[PDB]
Amino acid sequence: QFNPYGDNGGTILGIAGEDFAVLAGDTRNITDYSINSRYEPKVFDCGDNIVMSANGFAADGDALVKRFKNSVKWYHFDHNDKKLSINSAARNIQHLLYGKRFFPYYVHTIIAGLDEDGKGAVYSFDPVGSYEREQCRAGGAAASLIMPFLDNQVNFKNQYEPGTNGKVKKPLKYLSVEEVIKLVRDSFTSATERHIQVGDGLEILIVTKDGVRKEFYELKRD
Amino acid sequence: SDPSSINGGIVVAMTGKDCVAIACDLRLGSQSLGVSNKFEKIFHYGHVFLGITGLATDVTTLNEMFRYKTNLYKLKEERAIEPETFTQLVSSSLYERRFGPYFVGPVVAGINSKSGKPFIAGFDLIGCIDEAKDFIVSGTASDQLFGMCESLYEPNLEPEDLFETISQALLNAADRDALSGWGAVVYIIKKDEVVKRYLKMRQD
Amino acid sequence: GYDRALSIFSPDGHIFQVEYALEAVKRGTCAVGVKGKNCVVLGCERRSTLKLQDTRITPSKVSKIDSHVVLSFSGLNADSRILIEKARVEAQSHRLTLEDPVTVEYLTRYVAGVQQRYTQSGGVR
Amino acid sequence: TQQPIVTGTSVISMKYDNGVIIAADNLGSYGSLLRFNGVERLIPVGDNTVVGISGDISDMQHIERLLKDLVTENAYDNPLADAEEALEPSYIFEYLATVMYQRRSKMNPLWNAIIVAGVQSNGDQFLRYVNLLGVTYSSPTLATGFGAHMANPLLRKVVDRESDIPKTTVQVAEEAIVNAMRVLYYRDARSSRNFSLAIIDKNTGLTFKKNLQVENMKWDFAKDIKGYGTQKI
Amino acid sequence: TTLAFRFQGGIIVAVDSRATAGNWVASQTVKKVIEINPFLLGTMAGGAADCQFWETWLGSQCRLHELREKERISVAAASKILSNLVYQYKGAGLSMGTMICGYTRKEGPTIYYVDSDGTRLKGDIFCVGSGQTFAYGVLDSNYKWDLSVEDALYLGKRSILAAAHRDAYSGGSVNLYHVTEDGWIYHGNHDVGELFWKVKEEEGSFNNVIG
Amino acid sequence: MDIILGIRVQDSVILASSKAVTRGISVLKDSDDKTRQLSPHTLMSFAGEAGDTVQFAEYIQANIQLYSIREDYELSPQAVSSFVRQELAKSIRSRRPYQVNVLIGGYDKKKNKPELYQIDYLGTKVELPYGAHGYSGFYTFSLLDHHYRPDMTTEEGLDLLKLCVQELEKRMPMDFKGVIVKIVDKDGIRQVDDF
Amino acid sequence: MDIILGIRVQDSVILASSKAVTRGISVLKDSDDKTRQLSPHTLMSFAGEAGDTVQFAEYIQANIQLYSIREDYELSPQAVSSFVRQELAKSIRSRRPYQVNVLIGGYDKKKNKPELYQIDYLGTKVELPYGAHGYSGFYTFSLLDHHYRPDMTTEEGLDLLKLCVQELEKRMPMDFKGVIVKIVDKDGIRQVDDF
Amino acid sequence: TIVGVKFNNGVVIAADTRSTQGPIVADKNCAKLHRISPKIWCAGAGTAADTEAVTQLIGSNIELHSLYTSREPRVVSALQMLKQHLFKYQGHIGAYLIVAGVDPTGSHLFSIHAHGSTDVGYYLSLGSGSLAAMAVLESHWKQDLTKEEAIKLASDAIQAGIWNDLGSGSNVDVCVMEIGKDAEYLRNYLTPNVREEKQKSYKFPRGTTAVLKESIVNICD
Amino acid sequence: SIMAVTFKDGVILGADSRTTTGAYIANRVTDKLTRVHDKIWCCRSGSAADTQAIADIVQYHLELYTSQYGTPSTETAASVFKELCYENKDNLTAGIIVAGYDDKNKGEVYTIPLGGSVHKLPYAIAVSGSTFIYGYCDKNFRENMSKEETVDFIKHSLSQAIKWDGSSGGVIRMVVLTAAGVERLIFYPDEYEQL
Amino acid sequence: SIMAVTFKDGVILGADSRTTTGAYIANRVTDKLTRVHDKIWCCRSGSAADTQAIADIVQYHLELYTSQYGTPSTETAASVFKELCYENKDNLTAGIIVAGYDDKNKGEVYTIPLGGSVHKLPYAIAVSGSTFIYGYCDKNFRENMSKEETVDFIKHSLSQAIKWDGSSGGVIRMVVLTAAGVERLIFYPDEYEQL
Ligand SMILES: [Cl-]
Ligand SMILES: [Cl-]
Ligand SMILES: [Mg+2]
Repeated sequence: QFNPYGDNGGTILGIAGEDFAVLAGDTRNITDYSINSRYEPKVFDCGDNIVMSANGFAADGDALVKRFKNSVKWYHFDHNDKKLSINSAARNIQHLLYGKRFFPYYVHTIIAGLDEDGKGAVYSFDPVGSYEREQCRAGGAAASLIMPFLDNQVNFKNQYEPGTNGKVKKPLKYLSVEEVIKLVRDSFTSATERHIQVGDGLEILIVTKDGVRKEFYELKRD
Repeated sequence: SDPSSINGGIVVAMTGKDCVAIACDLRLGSQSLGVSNKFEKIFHYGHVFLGITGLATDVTTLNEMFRYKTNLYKLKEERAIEPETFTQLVSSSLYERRFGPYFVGPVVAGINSKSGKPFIAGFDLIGCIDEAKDFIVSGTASDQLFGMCESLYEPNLEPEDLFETISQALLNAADRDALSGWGAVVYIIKKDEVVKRYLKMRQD
Repeated sequence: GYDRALSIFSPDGHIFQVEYALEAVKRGTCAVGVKGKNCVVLGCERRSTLKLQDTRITPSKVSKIDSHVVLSFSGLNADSRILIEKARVEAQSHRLTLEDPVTVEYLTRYVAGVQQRYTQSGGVR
Repeated sequence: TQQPIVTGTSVISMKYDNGVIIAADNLGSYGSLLRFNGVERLIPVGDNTVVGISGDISDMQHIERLLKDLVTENAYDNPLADAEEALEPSYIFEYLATVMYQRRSKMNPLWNAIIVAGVQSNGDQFLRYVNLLGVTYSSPTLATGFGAHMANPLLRKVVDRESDIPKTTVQVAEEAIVNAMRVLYYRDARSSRNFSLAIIDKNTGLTFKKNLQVENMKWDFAKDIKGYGTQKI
Repeated sequence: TTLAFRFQGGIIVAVDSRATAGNWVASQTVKKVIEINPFLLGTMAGGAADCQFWETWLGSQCRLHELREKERISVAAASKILSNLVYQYKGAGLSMGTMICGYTRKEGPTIYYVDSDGTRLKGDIFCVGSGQTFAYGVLDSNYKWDLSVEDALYLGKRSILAAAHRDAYSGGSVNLYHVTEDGWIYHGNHDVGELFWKVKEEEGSFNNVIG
Repeated sequence: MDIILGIRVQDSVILASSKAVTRGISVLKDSDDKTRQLSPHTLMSFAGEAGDTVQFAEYIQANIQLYSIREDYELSPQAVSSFVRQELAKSIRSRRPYQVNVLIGGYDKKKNKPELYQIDYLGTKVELPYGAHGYSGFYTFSLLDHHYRPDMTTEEGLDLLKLCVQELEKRMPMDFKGVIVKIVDKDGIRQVDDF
Repeated sequence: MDIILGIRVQDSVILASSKAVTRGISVLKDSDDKTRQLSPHTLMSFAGEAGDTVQFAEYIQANIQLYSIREDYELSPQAVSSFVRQELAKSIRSRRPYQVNVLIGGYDKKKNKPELYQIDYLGTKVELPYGAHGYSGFYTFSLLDHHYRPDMTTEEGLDLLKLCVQELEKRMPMDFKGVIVKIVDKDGIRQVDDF
Repeated sequence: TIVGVKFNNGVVIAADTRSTQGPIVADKNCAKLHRISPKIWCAGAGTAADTEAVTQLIGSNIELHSLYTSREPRVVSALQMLKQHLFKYQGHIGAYLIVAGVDPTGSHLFSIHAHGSTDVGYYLSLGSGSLAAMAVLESHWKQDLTKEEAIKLASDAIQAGIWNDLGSGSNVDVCVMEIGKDAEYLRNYLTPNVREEKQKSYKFPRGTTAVLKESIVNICD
Repeated sequence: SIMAVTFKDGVILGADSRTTTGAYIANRVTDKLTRVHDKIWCCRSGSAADTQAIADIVQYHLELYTSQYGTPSTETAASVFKELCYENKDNLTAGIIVAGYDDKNKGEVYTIPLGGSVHKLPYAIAVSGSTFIYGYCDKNFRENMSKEETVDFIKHSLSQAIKWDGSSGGVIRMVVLTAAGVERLIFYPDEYEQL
Repeated sequence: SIMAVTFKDGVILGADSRTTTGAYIANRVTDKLTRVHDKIWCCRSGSAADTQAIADIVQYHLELYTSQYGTPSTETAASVFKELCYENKDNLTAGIIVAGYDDKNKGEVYTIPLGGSVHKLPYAIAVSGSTFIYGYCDKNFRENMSKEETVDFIKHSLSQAIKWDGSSGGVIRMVVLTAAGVERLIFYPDEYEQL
């Protein structure tokens, strides 16, 4: 019988700073034990300072990003070129996903940008459109490898203040863009070593009030 | 009905400078229900440490089995078994049950009493040996432990430092697994002293 | 289906079919409503040109919509039955979904909405 | 939902400095590896695009008609149909990509893997893949079925990354493709000796080669192989 | 694990914040209470998307009622909009366990349990989710109608903590709400990590864990 | 939704319905009324699939209440039962059938006679002196066959019901948390406050 | 065979076991003792597949009674529990495994300490201050987590058990027809006559 | 990805060093090259426990046979003993082996499938990377290869597997068995997949982890 | 695709060289013609593992037969093949053609298909998944053909099978069994394709 | 077994006469050569019902085509067959060979196999369960053969298929399509068997 779903592998990572946000993804596209491409981007500038990735089944991912980019276009036409706030974009994507509740888009979605106070925002979705704002989120194949590391190194979980008998927690603070990109690069090199579907290349999209900048870094090709 | 994830739990082992560390969670459950928060998964036969994850009946049975085998070894050989040799005995004993296996993920840690070389090894349920310089991971949060270890770990860590690294590797992995946690134990193993520390962690 | 716009505007800005409908009402037997301090009374005229009538079975001029709301009318008797039926159905539909009987204002607003719909729907007077 | 009956095997392709190469053998295969020969699986669309198709032959012939139908439609009320408003590889691919994905979403797929090889108006090399699931990807080397497993590894030794494309000549690229086709003939039970090769060059245009044969095969060593281990005779 | 109970001081609503995909802990920071309107709360159990989407939709339907009828909707009417909606979808595979909690002058404090099978139940006490049995154990044992507001809030918080501990698919933090005639009041997010040890030390309970 | 009983005596019909609502391993409620008043002299108890029961009961209630207003007349128990049967008989060949079983107890004011109707989810109607749905009848039918008389009083009928409930509380595996009892006579519908 | 509870207090171990035996739709018996005395200071409660439970319990009883005669010595609760675990751990890879769960409550006369062991049908042994088998733990573990103390008296332990049984009688779908309670202390094994 | 290549005066086998459980890399540097006898080596693919166990059992029995006969063991003995064992278990022992060696008869190269079928070849490849490896062998193999040519061709065929197959990766292990010489085993012959320097050091401040209890473990008598 | 043909001077065995897993050609230079005795050979079709295991056992049986009773008949070799194939038919998937040369009996051909039955024929051809063809151009085959004729007949027959069947392919191997001895022939694609 | 062969003067269509349900021959004198136009005929293989339903619709389409646009091409007839076979491939099991004679194009042969694809060939043969053979002795077929040659070529080809295949059998029917007109040939078993 025909199976309408597939797994194109890959893994994505969103981190929110004080006055910035990053959305990272590996550039490897796979089916089973074959490499389809070593450079196939799945992190996209959608306009209005919103970056988006739909990781999982690439066909469903491309379809959703295409539909959302179109949703941004028609929001401008229908509401006098008004800027689509990240919170509004998130709710719109919930409806796009829940629209196919009984034939889901098999993807994990993460959008990054700035909220209306200019502070870094990351939203993560399930396949059928349940969503939540988060400081930190990894998605896709190697999510299970990256996410606990980010709990430790971003949210300082299970870290206490030396000499306080584990009574005083290590204080939460915003990380610089330089410190965040280090954690992203290490997160992906670590995932590349232990996950066969992750490697080839890492593409990071950084969102500030100035706009959307790109950085590329080579990963192991085995 | 997957034996390896009924009871749940995790083991991790790491090498440092003239030392090894092995750590486990304390949870035993029946799927969703937490039953015991005092179920240690790390046993020692002389100076050789064995951690076992998987079906809890097989964890208990294999502990009793390797105690039996190492007791007879010591009586005949007139010396404690070494890690390298014990590794081969675990492998032999598991592959004997090739078509009716013990649903377990054993981990060997210890220092060779002659050479002083730190030694760790992992196995699958049918006794394939994974010998590794850096670290070994086992259990329901193995994916999580692989991520933590591969990013946190660096070579030639001192005992006091290695303790922090393995502790943070286990605690953060367990907190992202539903069937792991409910307390944790870390063994720091030097050539001629062994410290055992119970970690404070979230009880959910 | 029959699509023709029967209710349309005239140059002077009147809708004659709606205004001619008011003439049908003016021809109808007189109906009066008086509300007191703790009651409402509905009085209705019955033309006396009809003798040998069976008052037992003849449709009564005041209709119960629910146990707590009544509807009287002036105009085409046949037309009144269609509004009363729709109102009675909406009364039970409100109880079923809101778990409360209609307010008088709500039941009115519904009946008025039906009457309005028939002033800008194709193929209906 | 359907089952493929008569199918075409691997389509292989790669980019070189001045264009793209694409090749496919001329065989249709039945159920228990039964053979049939005399099937062209390379569809030239205009003089700047070639569409290589693998999978169900019946669905391939349907797609062949859609492309012929597309060229006719583009000409309608178009004075620049043979110039600025001529069909591009990017346009033809996106059409096919759209069809493949909406067919899978209706649970009635076209049981094919497609590679669109061409040169754009600005001279940029175009090479992209789409299949029955509507999954799409681009790479300096693209292959379907067995080709993905055996051809890609050989073609990636010539062009491993984007920076290798300018250093790769049409002579080198064609040799690599022709060699890869022989390896597929050795090792694929659904392959044939006869194949077609197409070159789309920005300078020299589209060159279409039919009735090509695998040559310089190594079989001589077979005479020295006796039994399956212990047999000496 | 979600609960809501009626008492002298109104309604207490307490939920956990954990989401799981199989044995993978997907989130520890989920908001399982939908605010809807200042006198109406919704709890979420089962499918995250099903609950989040349809209870957000319920908030829209409740707003339209108030624009049309120039009155705030009753808890009965709000609960029946949601229960009638899921009943239309019955057999399609919607997974929802839900409690509609609010005060109105005509009803008083009211709790309605609504699930995706189409069950709609009015009651004083409800616990919904994988950890409901653990919550019920603590709640039923110490529940009195004439509980103080401070004691009721603690019992709700304590009952979630109990379930968070024992249930693998409950945990993260406890989100506390108090519903009166004046409206609902948020009583904060309490991380189970810090709460557990505080409760153990102060209450002298949880003797089963290393001490 | 498990136990629904019905006994037709000389001058009344008695309906007894279990109070328990069980979802999974937990008893959610112990005070559930598994009945709707269709008209002042006609009561319907129900049991079956969750949601379907109440949805079906309320739908029937609305349709009978609508008839009552339209005709300013109470439909006879025979007429109500026939209407209810036809609705279930439609349901069984639907895309998704109502999985609901009902007892209809009514006092016919024209005949001055109590009437009890048993209808299953297939639309299988039968008029009985005593009835039950599901596993209830397994114990109660033998007991009623022995003790029942056509000329029994309401008090006699309530004592015979206590004997049925005692037998169920002894031999049934589930705790159904007791029964709500309702009497339907010439004066209408009242609930027995203590049982 | 459903509800078996165990609480280890300061100076004793209390086992509570449901009295109901249910076959099909009928409750056959309401006075069933789901326990065997293994030795004068060691009691084992059991629940699981019909037949297997009693067959396994009596088999263990016979083996411990045999050891007691042979050595003229009472085996420690730890020793008995280890023996029982090994028998179940053999069973699980048999042609037809024993589907039996057990609690072992014993007073160790050498250590002067009460001990409670929980063993499931797989041979998964654990020592606990309080334990349960099947669905009973879903309700009781939260209650015990709250109220239990290590320094509780036997009377305190019986009151904490009443609170567990009341919670089960409220929220459990089946009527388990109450519990038989047995205390294991330094003086041996006695049954609480009224509960 | 495992290969065997015959040359003028011997045979060479090569393998990758990656072990995978589902999509996870279990071991980044496991040894897939096995010594049956001093001059008979085995490359193994499939179930890792099965390839080691079957290689050691036959290796043990070959050693005892060598002592009994007072002769250097032959590859056809290792081949016959392996195929008869694997056939007996009807494929349930998932060992896919490339058996190569030099003995008094000469140099031999064989493949064994899990069901007990054997093949003879001048070049062979097994495992998930066999199609990638075979493409290189079919492209570059010629009659009368020198030792240097054979090692290059073998390691290149493994590299094809490492890069293009997700089931293969890490380093290249080679074993060269030449007639009249000691078999040379080149462990990590190539290491083209070295982890780059990490951006940051995740060494924690001491006392970072909360500790409930400490105790000294007695491991002595 | 395999066949064996009897002619004037003896018998010729012919086979293809292709081994496939699904559509992947595992071995393109396979030797499907196997020696069980000096002048008794077999063509193997079906499972490679099964046919190798059977051929190895038959070779053992004929080596032991030769030691005790001297050179065995082709009939005897066919019987040993049948015995193994018939008795183990449930676990085996092996189609075998046995051809041998005696100085008494000259060339003989026996076929053991999937059943485990034995058939003596002037010639035999099996194609695809061990499918034996009746006749296969019987007007092309005559009794007492010359070697050159018989080679041309097999070369043509197998080339047509390879043309239309993807499981067959590579080189055509032949083995000539006569009084003169054993001759091995090979025909490469470039020769046999242009027919 | 059915085939169509192009020759000097036009095209010949050949088929067997056997129709089978399991092993029972439902019809031993079946006419598998069907007229869709005066000089456009088809060979039917697969389901009898399906091929009849398709052939009847194609005949209707060509009759309507002829009314409006005059005599249709063989290519046009093949296209109409393909359309029905491709669009209804899920519900249909029909393998068809279309042969026709134009005065412009002379003899043409098109094959629509199970896929629903179209192929133009010099000749085509389908045997067994609608299985099309590549080549089938291509050295036996030449372009611009005589009628007598083409009849002998088909007679031999089909007789070999009937020899080896139980689904084929009975008489051999042929239809000759030339400028001269339509000729029907029949060959009985006694003639074609001795080949
Ligand atoms: Cl073979
Ligand atoms: Cl027919
Ligand atoms: Mg790789």
